[PDB]
Amino acid sequence: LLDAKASEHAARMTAMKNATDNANELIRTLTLSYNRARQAAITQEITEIVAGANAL
Amino acid sequence: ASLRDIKTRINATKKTSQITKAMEMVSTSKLNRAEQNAKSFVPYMEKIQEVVANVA
Amino acid sequence: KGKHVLVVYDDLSKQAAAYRELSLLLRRPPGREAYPGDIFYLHSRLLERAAKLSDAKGGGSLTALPFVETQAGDISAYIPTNVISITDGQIFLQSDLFFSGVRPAINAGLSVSRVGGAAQIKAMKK
Repeated sequence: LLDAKASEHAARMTAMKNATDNANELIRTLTLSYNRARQAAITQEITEIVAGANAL
Repeated sequence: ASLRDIKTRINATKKTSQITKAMEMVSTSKLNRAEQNAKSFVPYMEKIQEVVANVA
Repeated sequence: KGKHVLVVYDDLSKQAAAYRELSLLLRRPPGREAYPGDIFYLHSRLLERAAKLSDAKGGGSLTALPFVETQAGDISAYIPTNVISITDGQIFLQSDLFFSGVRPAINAGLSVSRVGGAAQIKAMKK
């Protein structure tokens, strides 16, 4: 049972390591998408204001 | 999708990464303490297995 | 005349699109998302005409059930916010609930009804 507990703790430690790595990869990919999203939003805002201003 | 969806997903991933890292940091101490507990019984096991191996 | 009417408007979003078309073709100054400055005035004027008349006036009533369509769940667009602010309550339908076998797909969490409790028989209230 003692070596069983040691194996259980080691398995938890390695699994949490892997989970953290995967979470950080998801975070970087999602931020990389966030950048283009907010950039397009800014362009829409500026274009919508300026095209309305131009014609009138 | 929208900045709302992207930031919500990023926040969920952030929270999950926090939880996983906390679990890992908990598990490291458990591994070390399990090892130093397993170190304790070794002479007792050696003694009993010595006696049984003698009588074997 | 003392009767009761149930009025259903199928797409206030489409109505607002038509009014935006007219406003732009008449060269009126545009607001956010090219919508005219008085789209909220239009919708408020339309929706504030549902009422529950007093027994002095006959006791009649007229209830309205407007519909607003959202793009991929964005409830924060101009027309959705305008209509959400006006009405007494909202019922939210979601594709996540709809395809998971939960139909009708009312999200009971987000949905609200301020009048509720005075519109329910005592047995249902209990």
